[PDB]
Amino acid sequence: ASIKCGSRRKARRAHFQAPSHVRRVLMSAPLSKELRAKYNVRAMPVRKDDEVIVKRGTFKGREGKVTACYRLKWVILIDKVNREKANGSTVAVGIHPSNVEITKLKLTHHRKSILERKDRS
Amino acid sequence: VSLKLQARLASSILGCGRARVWLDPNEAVEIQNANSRKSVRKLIKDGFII
Amino acid sequence: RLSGMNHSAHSWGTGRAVARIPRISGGGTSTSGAGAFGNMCRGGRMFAPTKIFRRWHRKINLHQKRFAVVSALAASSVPSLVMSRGHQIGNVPEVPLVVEDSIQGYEKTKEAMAFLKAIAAIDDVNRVNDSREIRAGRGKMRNRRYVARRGPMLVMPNNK
Amino acid sequence: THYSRKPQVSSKSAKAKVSDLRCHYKNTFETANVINGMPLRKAQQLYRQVLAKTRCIPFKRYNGKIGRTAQAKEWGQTKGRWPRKSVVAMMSLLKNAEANAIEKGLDPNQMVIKHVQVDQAARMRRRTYRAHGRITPYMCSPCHVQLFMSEK
Amino acid sequence: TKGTTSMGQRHGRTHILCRRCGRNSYHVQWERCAACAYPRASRRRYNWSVKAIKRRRTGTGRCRYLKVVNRRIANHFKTPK
RNA sequence: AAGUUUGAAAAGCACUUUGGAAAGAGAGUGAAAUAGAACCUGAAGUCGUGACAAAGACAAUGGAAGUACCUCCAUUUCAAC
RNA sequence: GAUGUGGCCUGGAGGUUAGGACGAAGCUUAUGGCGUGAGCCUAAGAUGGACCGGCCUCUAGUGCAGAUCUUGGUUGGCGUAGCAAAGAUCUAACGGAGAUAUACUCAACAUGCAACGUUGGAUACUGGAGCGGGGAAGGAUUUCGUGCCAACGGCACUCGUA
RNA sequence: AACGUGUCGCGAUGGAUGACUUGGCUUCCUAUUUCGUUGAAGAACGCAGUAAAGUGCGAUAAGUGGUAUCAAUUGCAGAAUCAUUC
Ligand SMILES: NC[C@@H]1O[C@H](O[C@H]2[C@@H](O)[C@H](O[C@@H]3[C@@H](O)[C@H](N)C[C@H](N)[C@H]3O[C@H]3O[C@H](CO)[C@@H](O)[C@H](O)[C@H]3N)O[C@@H]2CO)[C@H](N)[C@@H](O)[C@@H]1O
Ligand SMILES: [K+]
Ligand SMILES: [K+]
Ligand SMILES: [K+]
Ligand SMILES: [K+]
Ligand SMILES: [K+]
Ligand SMILES: [K+]
Ligand SMILES: [K+]
Ligand SMILES: [K+]
Ligand SMILES: [Mg+2]
Ligand SMILES: [Mg+2]
Ligand SMILES: [Mg+2]
Ligand SMILES: [Mg+2]
Ligand SMILES: [Mg+2]
Ligand SMILES: [Mg+2]
Ligand SMILES: [Mg+2]
Ligand SMILES: [Mg+2]
Ligand SMILES: [Mg+2]
Ligand SMILES: [Mg+2]
Ligand SMILES: [Mg+2]
Ligand SMILES: [Mg+2]
Ligand SMILES: [Mg+2]
Ligand SMILES: [Mg+2]
Ligand SMILES: [Mg+2]
Ligand SMILES: [Mg+2]
Ligand SMILES: [Mg+2]
Ligand SMILES: [Mg+2]
Ligand SMILES: [Mg+2]
Ligand SMILES: [Mg+2]
Ligand SMILES: [Mg+2]
Ligand SMILES: [Mg+2]
Ligand SMILES: [Mg+2]
Ligand SMILES: [Mg+2]
Ligand SMILES: [Mg+2]
Ligand SMILES: [Mg+2]
Ligand SMILES: [Mg+2]
Ligand SMILES: [Mg+2]
Ligand SMILES: [Mg+2]
Ligand SMILES: [Mg+2]
Ligand code: NA
Ligand code: NA
Ligand code: NA
Ligand SMILES: [Zn+2]
Repeated sequence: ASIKCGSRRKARRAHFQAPSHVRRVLMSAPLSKELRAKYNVRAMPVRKDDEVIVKRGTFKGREGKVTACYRLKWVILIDKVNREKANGSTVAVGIHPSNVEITKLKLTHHRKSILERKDRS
Repeated sequence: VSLKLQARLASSILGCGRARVWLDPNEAVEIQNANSRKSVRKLIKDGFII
Repeated sequence: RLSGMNHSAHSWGTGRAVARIPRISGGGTSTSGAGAFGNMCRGGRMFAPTKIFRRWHRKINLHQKRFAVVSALAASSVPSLVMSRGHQIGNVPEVPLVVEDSIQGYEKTKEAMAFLKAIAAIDDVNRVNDSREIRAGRGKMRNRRYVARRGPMLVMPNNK
Repeated sequence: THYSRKPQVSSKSAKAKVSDLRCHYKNTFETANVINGMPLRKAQQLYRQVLAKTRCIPFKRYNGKIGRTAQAKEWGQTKGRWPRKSVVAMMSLLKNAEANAIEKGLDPNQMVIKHVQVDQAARMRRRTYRAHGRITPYMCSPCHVQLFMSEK
Repeated sequence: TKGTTSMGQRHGRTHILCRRCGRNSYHVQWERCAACAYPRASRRRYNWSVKAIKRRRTGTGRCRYLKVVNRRIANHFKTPK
């Protein structure tokens, strides 16, 4: 949302005080090479029920379905990306969306409108 | 176990001072169980508080 | 102008066994009775506070400016001076380096890079690229985060 | 408050410590130091005899203008006291150390104290009121105590 | 004597809460606030204490209506067609 | 007055054992726990501890020369060199 | 007191040349080397975890031992002075982690002390101008019950206007 | 002897230093840019399923409506719809 500018202070303040609707755009992930060719779009904002593969970090290579876009902790929650607590409970591990690649898009009418308007052809 | 509440309630009910209120050294459990003026009056009737 | 002096501070005098420095009035707070108004005092006014009417700019004689530009141009035609300044001009054909005017018709950066490689200015260009780094010190917290060397200067006959 | 020294044999040693004890540092310092080289049972017996006031704790460092007693002669001193608050705290620490030795499978009857360190913990602040409307500090000096013992 | 003993002679209040400003500066006997000069129509404001002025100035409170009217002015009093 | 500035992520220490509790001793998480919680780095001053050096009373410190003992320091040398 | 110093050092800028996850800054030293010196450099960290060095020029809120200097912390004095007006408490039982708490020897004393809340007794005090019962001013939940002992009630608490 | 002294290793106390900076300070610019008896600024009291402060709001009370946006908010809980608008 035109966050970058000549002032590092102003840019960082705008990023970390960005509203939720701006945080959605900031938390975008690249489309897979298959989806990129089909839609002619480079990246999309992640939303719940999208299928992603982790490309960077400890969980690299793990596939799963997005279960939450927390947007307050700048992380997305993936069902297959989790770990164990001390008491044996299973807790999801947050991942920054720019570290994953979207393999399948949860399609909605407005989602299709965004894909159509971002079509570069 | 503290019987301060029962001693205070007995003093008010009997209309006398704490020195005049006698709380049976035995039956402290029964006296401790009285938490209302109705229960304290029963203790007075039974002779546990004189 | 008001920084460090916006207090109703007065000295206690010499009767009390404390230094004769103005001190914050009142009570009930940590700053009550603390030293004030001093360049040595925490929360006090700095020595010789900076002013905006400092002489920031400078006049330079017009002929001296022209002399300096002329001298800089003459030094640019000496390959030993250019190399001493740090440029990689080992493969360039001639100094001064004069190229044809057709480069003004370039529309793609790819063509411009091809021209730079052909006339062997890419060595200086790569020198700048490899020198890009985060600036050391506080300047990176300011708006001067990235530093790099100076590469070649391409001089055009006009703004096109 | 980590241990400043390591036992010679870890599997034959037991460790115990307490932080911010809320006992006087100086009194606890004297109380704990006297058992540094003693067997665990002898240290426990001495503490019981200190509580019985038949034996005393020698005050070697923090003894400025304290009273004199004959019970300090066995330690080579003339000034000693009976700091019951420090003593009962130290006996609790010895019980924890003995429990650790028992848990590791060692025999408490053969455990010899090898390390005793008392440190000045963070101070707690209170105030006292003085003449001419002066307020003046009224400080509490807690201590850190750490020890370990090894099988002999 | 003056001092500690005389401190116990201080009974009652000179000032109570002010209806206009709520600063406990309303002189009971003179029926006027030492802080805001209520019930005089205008408030106290003195340039020898700019700090006092800026404590009480506009923007130190909610600006309940000023926020609304400033938005309307910025939008040129826009209204539906 | 006061930066909650732990960590990449709470994964914020399950469970065992001693203790009335606080906590201790184990065990775990983590690359790191001497990163354990208003927790990055952790100085100075002061203090505790183990080892060692000794030392009468010249208040102590200091200067210049040696010597005794020590030295996770440096450098040189090891064959007709 | 003057002046000089291809004299030393600090933050930032314009240039140039380098370093850093195989460890930057900072910090530590019986780590040595170099310099008459300001200081510089290496070594080690069983320190640290992301920046940063040299050289030319520019620039400034640029070098501390002490101003009864400022702020923060510490510290000997020191377990010291003391915690002494308002007389005074004792006893048993119950309650409580607050015990009757023990290597060997050994019957119990000489090896778990001290201090408590409640009830019943005992002794005494206040002595109606009251450590009696109600109000104003002032305070504003301190009132009541249950739970609770970290901090606070300058000793203590299992008690409390906590 | 013991106190005490000195050194080294390891700990405690104590939060300097470095790195970090959504803050301050200072200098420029843009304009259908200047409150109120049509009750302002300021003050007070309230409003959340859970809510002390702060923020937002005013018994329509952490908000109603409209437009745009296009799958959340998030400590827990609750929740028709999983969505052309409703
Ligand atoms: N050894 C004598 C003293 O050493 C002191 O300095 C010592 C310490 O400051 C310094 O720091 C040591 C470090 O060396 C050693 N390798 C690791 C240790 N963690 C550090 O110690 C530090 O951390 C620990 C806890 O981690 C703290 O307990 C301790 O107070 C702190 N100084 O090691 C130094 C020893 O060489 C003083 N400079 C000085 O008063 C005196 O010379
Ligand atoms: K002065
Ligand atoms: K000050
Ligand atoms: K009026
Ligand atoms: K003023
Ligand atoms: K001097
Ligand atoms: K002292
Ligand atoms: K009442
Ligand atoms: K207390
Ligand atoms: Mg200032
Ligand atoms: Mg730096
Ligand atoms: Mg005396
Ligand atoms: Mg004495
Ligand atoms: Mg006093
Ligand atoms: Mg007074
Ligand atoms: Mg007077
Ligand atoms: Mg009067
Ligand atoms: Mg009057
Ligand atoms: Mg009147
Ligand atoms: Mg560390
Ligand atoms: Mg010797
Ligand atoms: Mg010598
Ligand atoms: Mg500066
Ligand atoms: Mg040293
Ligand atoms: Mg200065
Ligand atoms: Mg200094
Ligand atoms: Mg005394
Ligand atoms: Mg006395
Ligand atoms: Mg007396
Ligand atoms: Mg006295
Ligand atoms: Mg016994
Ligand atoms: Mg007993
Ligand atoms: Mg009498
Ligand atoms: Mg009376
Ligand atoms: Mg009460
Ligand atoms: Mg007390
Ligand atoms: Mg609230
Ligand atoms: Mg209404
Ligand atoms: Mg919608
Ligand atoms: Na990324
Ligand atoms: Na230190
Ligand atoms: Na030491
Ligand atoms: Zn007023």
